[PDB]
Amino acid sequence: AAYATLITSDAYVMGVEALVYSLFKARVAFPLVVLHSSQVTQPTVAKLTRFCAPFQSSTWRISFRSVPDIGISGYTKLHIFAMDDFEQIVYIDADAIVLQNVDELFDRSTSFAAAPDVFPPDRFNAGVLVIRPNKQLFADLLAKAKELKSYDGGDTGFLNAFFPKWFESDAASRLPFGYNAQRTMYWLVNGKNPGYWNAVQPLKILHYSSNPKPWEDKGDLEILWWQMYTESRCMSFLG
Amino acid sequence: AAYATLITSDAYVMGVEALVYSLFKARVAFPLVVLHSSQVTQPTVAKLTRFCAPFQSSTWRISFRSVPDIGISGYTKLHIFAMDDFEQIVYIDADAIVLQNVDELFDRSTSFAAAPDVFPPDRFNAGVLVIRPNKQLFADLLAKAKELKSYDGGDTGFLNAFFPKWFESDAASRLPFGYNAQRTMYWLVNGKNPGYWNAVQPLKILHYSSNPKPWEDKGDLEILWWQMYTESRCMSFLG
Ligand SMILES: O=c1ccn([C@@H]2O[C@H](COP(=O)(O)OP(=O)(O)O)[C@@H](O)[C@H]2O)c(=O)[nH]1
Ligand SMILES: O=c1ccn([C@@H]2O[C@H](COP(=O)(O)OP(=O)(O)O)[C@@H](O)[C@H]2O)c(=O)[nH]1
Ligand SMILES: [Mn+2]
Ligand SMILES: [Mn+2]
Repeated sequence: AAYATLITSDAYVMGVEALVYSLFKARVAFPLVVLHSSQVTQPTVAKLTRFCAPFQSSTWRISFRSVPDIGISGYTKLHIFAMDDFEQIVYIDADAIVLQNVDELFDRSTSFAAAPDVFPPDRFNAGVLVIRPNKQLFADLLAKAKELKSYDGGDTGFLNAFFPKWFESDAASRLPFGYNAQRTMYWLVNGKNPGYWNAVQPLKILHYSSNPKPWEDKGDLEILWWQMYTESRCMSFLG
Repeated sequence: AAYATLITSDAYVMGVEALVYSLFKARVAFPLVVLHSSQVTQPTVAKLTRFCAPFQSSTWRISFRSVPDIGISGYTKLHIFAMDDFEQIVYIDADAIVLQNVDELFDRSTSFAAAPDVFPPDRFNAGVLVIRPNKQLFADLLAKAKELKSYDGGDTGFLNAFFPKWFESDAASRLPFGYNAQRTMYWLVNGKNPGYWNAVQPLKILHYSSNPKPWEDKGDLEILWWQMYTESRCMSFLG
């Protein structure tokens, strides 16, 4: 079993670094695979590898894997379904950070789990996925990628069209929102109804969905991201 | 089995009237019980009864029931759990309208079903409830009403505290969002991402949550409510 993340542009390297360090800080008991697509330049890969080196130990491995871009690079994330050298993958977007150990996600008996999106709340968000790789399912995703329209023009819309009965699936396949707590809800509710956000307990993964990404541009959640990132740079370079 | 709605203030009488007529227009095959609490004046009850009279027939009955207010009248809705002269109740807020026949809701084998709220999407909204009445459960709701805090200060917060594992429950107990399509999502997404709202298919019950209520004060959904209400007044008085 492994955690996996994805980088398809040099500009997201700071997101990966914050995520890597948040997993290190949470003492996760499974290795991490960083997928990087063709558009990520080799110097950025080398920089990322150097940043991760001080977090490597005999008890935690961070590995790197080249993957081809999957165009609509908008579908490159589908590569997690082909990683069948692993029985189970916990995939996390590079614009998320882990606040608490989430190793229990590997205890879910399902081939596919995701957390609900906020709009609408009976569809799922594709930023956190717990999957069991299967190369035949991967092939059919690739094939259907040229047929199924996506209501958000991205991988979330496409995956919901491919798994339209996710909402009806068992509890193992539907992650609580605390495993993919999207800052878009915080932005909307914090000023008037902050109690809606405080209801999300435990809050284990923060997802910095929508734009700009925190490294691209001072809300409370963005302060938290920079706290994680700057500590990561401090510990990687000085620790 | 029956549909049920609730009025706890004279000012919501226009909401009840739009809802009653939307159920009539959808040709629902089960009767409707209108709960009215003590604060609703007798003349308003009489007006409502006269408005409903032309929709009464040998094949559809609208009945009225006095219920005592349940204070925190904020918990008066809990009275649906005591209606054990019915095996099953589909409860709908008076600020909703039915756009399509929803008689299939009575085919769900569960004691309690609700649709997800938008914030957060792993809690439920209490505006549409499919329940099997049970006077012992009612007693425990009343008892716990003096103990469990509500994260929104209302019945939705309280019922989520009472049923905190709703998200983990079976598909029968978790209604698709189309059975409680809250206009708050439309307000937020229509301008920028209208495709999120169009994903809600079928859209069977529109819930005019938040304020002001349409009869209290010209968005697209509010135009739709007034279309339903004004046709209802036309057919009740002229049809
Ligand atoms: O320019 C990009 C866009 C996407 N990604 C990767 O694809 C994931 C999904 O994209 P994104 O998080 O920006 O979408 P959102 O969550 O805002 O819908 C990102 O987290 C990254 O892992 C990336 O590396 N560079
Ligand atoms: O002043 C009121 C408040 C509530 N209600 C009844 O209680 C339900 C729930 O209240 P409301 O719909 O206003 O709450 P919201 O959906 O906006 O959270 C209403 O639909 C009515 O059935 C009412 O009759 N008068
Ligand atoms: Mn993301
Ligand atoms: Mn309501």
